[PDB]
Amino acid sequence: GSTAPPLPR
Amino acid sequence: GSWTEHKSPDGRTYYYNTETKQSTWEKPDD
Repeated sequence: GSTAPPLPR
Repeated sequence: GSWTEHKSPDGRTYYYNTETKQSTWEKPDD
Protein backbone atom coordinates (compact mmCIF):
# COMPACT_ATOMS: atom_id res chain seq x y z
CA GLY A 1 0.00 0.00 0.00
CA SER A 2 2.73 2.46 -0.97
CA THR A 3 0.72 4.53 -3.45
CA ALA A 4 -1.46 6.96 -1.49
CA PRO A 5 -3.18 10.36 -1.83
CA PRO A 6 -1.69 13.71 -0.74
CA LEU A 7 -1.93 15.20 2.76
CA PRO A 8 -4.61 17.72 3.80
CA ARG A 9 -3.29 21.28 4.03
CA GLY B 1 -20.16 10.29 1.64
CA SER B 2 -17.33 9.42 -0.73
CA TRP B 3 -14.20 10.09 1.33
CA THR B 4 -11.47 7.58 2.19
CA GLU B 5 -9.82 7.24 5.60
CA HIS B 6 -6.07 7.07 5.01
CA LYS B 7 -2.99 7.01 7.25
CA SER B 8 -0.36 9.76 7.26
CA PRO B 9 3.37 8.94 7.04
CA ASP B 10 3.69 10.23 10.60
CA GLY B 11 1.19 7.85 12.15
CA ARG B 12 -2.02 9.88 12.04
CA THR B 13 -5.20 9.52 9.98
CA TYR B 14 -6.54 11.72 7.18
CA TYR B 15 -9.57 11.31 4.92
CA TYR B 16 -9.68 11.99 1.18
CA ASN B 17 -12.73 12.92 -0.89
CA THR B 18 -12.79 10.62 -3.92
CA GLU B 19 -15.69 12.64 -5.33
CA THR B 20 -14.33 16.18 -5.07
CA LYS B 21 -10.65 15.33 -4.63
CA GLN B 22 -10.11 16.73 -1.13
CA SER B 23 -8.52 15.80 2.20
CA THR B 24 -8.88 16.34 5.95
CA TRP B 25 -7.66 15.19 9.36
CA GLU B 26 -11.20 14.67 10.64
CA LYS B 27 -14.00 12.27 9.69
CA PRO B 28 -16.20 13.98 7.06
CA ASP B 29 -19.65 13.19 8.44
CA ASP B 30 -21.33 16.38 7.22
